[PDB]
Amino acid sequence: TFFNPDREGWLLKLGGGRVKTWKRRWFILTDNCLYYFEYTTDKEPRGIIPLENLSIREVEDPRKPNCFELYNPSHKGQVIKACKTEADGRVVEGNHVVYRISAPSPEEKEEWMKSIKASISRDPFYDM
Repeated sequence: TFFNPDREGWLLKLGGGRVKTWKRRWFILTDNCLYYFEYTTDKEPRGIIPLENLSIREVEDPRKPNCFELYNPSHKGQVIKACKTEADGRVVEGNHVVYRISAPSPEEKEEWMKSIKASISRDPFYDM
């Protein structure tokens, strides 16, 4: 799956739960999904966030620079389809309405946003 990726790189991801903490993950954009790994050479992704139907927007954050958000525009407060692993082996659906992401630089933010937008638009099943 991870052959011929559209982009890879480090991003920070804000965790979707009650306290919410930032975690540094290695992301791979491929097959119109964002896969993320704890460490770059990990065999198994920690999660997958399919991009189909999603949109992207810039946001400003109090603590993290170079941020954007993925969200589902079709319905407000709609949960984003996604899946992750837990250390005990559970494979669970995500519970995010938004994914806030911080890129390592303004340049990388622009590159990631452009790559994500292009991937969403190339999907032949986009907006259906």
